[PDB]
Amino acid sequence: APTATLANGDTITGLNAIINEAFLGIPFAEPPVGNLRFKDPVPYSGSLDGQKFTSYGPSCMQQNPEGTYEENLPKAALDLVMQSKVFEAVSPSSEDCLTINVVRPPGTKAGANLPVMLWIFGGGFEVGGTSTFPPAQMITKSIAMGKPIIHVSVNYRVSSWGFLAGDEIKAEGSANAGLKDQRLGMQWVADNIAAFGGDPTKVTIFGESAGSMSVMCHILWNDGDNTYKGKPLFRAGIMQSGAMVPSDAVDGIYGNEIFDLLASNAGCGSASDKLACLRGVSSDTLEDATNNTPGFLAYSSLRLSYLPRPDGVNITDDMYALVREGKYANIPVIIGDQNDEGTFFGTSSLNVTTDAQAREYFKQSFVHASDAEIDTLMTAYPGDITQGSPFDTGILNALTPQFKRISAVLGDLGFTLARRYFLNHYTGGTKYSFLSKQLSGLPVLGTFHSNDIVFQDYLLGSGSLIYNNAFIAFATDLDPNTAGLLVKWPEYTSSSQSGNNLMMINALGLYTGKDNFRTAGYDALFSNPPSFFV
Ligand SMILES: *[C@@H]1O[C@H](CO)[C@@H](O[C@@H]2O[C@H](CO)[C@@H](O)[C@H](O)[C@H]2NC(C)=O)[C@H](O)[C@H]1NC(C)=O
Ligand SMILES: *[C@@H]1O[C@H](CO)[C@@H](O)[C@H](O)[C@H]1NC(C)=O
Ligand SMILES: [Ca+2]
Ligand SMILES: [Ca+2]
Repeated sequence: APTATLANGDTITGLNAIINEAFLGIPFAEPPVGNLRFKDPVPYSGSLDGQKFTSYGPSCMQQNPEGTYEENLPKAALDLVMQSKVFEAVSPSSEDCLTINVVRPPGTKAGANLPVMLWIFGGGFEVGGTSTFPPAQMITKSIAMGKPIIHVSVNYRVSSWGFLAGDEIKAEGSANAGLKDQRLGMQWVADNIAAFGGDPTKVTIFGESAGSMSVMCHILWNDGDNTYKGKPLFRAGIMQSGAMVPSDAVDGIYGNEIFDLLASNAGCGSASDKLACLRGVSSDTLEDATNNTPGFLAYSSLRLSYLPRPDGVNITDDMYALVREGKYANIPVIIGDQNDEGTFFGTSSLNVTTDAQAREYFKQSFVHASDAEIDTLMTAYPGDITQGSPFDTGILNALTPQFKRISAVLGDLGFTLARRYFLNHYTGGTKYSFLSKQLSGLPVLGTFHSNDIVFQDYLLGSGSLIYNNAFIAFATDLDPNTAGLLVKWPEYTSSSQSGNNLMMINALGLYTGKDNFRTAGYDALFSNPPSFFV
């Protein structure tokens, strides 16, 4: 019943879900299989005329979060689950996975010109799919608000399939394939969304964790030039936990190590051209080899095996420098964090129990940091258990004497203080920032990483006022304050500014605060950002 005629003349059919109309699994690129592996996506040439798009397609190949070259129980367990026929059935994945989904309010028609919210999922650049992020909650609230929006989500290649690095990848011009996938989908939106009822000039991009850092990368892409056919691809951005990626160049030390490890695992250790060898192995073999390189939950933790890296061509340099140098798109942005971003990742190093062990874990993780920098970091983030994350929990949550400490560091460097650095240097447009403490009191994890996804797509809570309401108002009017919340959200200018600059959330609701916590950590970390790159 729901119908749309694309830019090339094809007329497709969608599904009518009563509370919304959806067009799921629309292919936007040729399958990145065979020799197309690790390469830039090719725009989809083909006819969709007369086809129905009523279910999400498979996700791209997934990496075992507990993967590693070592052997252990968590690895063995997840693998057991991931290779199970019930899992293969409920959550299918494939290399042919580049599809896009368009969900809109019931009755939307071409020409409606509704603002568009483009969702980029986050799964540590190693797992993820669009099907696990139900848009219904957002769509319904927007209708109730009298501010209807269209929800679009794009699949992108993750892990080795989409973020392989090293000398060979660089020489070929194939760096950051997963990000290029997202870019192509954006171009697809520009060219086709009007047929669905969306306004291509009113696109807001947003994501959480890896999806949020993806949004940052898009603001920095092509030195800030975000146009396609003479027009900007998006007019605003919403970053839920995640800003710049602290990573070395694509042909740096770790990018090359991972490439070589993967090549050995796949049986390409002897190839004169390892890259062509990798395009030749079966997907089973490639999946196998990849699961034998560290996943984000393994001991390596946030020193990721696969993630966006400056290539000198589309991301021209160190991302912190691009932000200092003004090489970004000039757009209004909302960027925020969960109080305790690092607790879930801190669970990966629970065998680290003494200060000497913590120092070695940090040294091993930050190869560019000197001893003095490591010492400064360990002074800024002391052993004192009352000082770590879950923040403000006193002597509680002492899984080990270092857990709270390691959680404070990972959460700050990867997300929370990284955000402050961006905000203190970005002048491209109005800035709004939030900090959630909605789950204060939750044992072990606190207001943990990704809990926002629950209150944005699954359950209603005080946080939904921001994750749905405020975000809908921003995508519609470029000002979250049009949502009619009782607490006015103040513009953020600087972390040293006078007055409250953060929208805050607790179990009861909203209130405002200041972005002046852990200044000692900010300086330990960001005095010379590249000392802590991976
Ligand atoms: C905590 O566990 C990790 C994970 O096994 C240990 O690191 C590994 O140690 C083995 C055995 O020596 C090495 O072959 C691996 O290369 C290490 N893995 C990584 C990812 O580095 C680590 O030594 C343990 N830490 C403590 C403090 O005991
Ligand atoms: C990457 O950069 C090159 C060099 O400017 C440019 O021609 C190319 O169009 C860019 N790719 C994308 C996806 O923007
Ligand atoms: Ca090499
Ligand atoms: Ca500029």
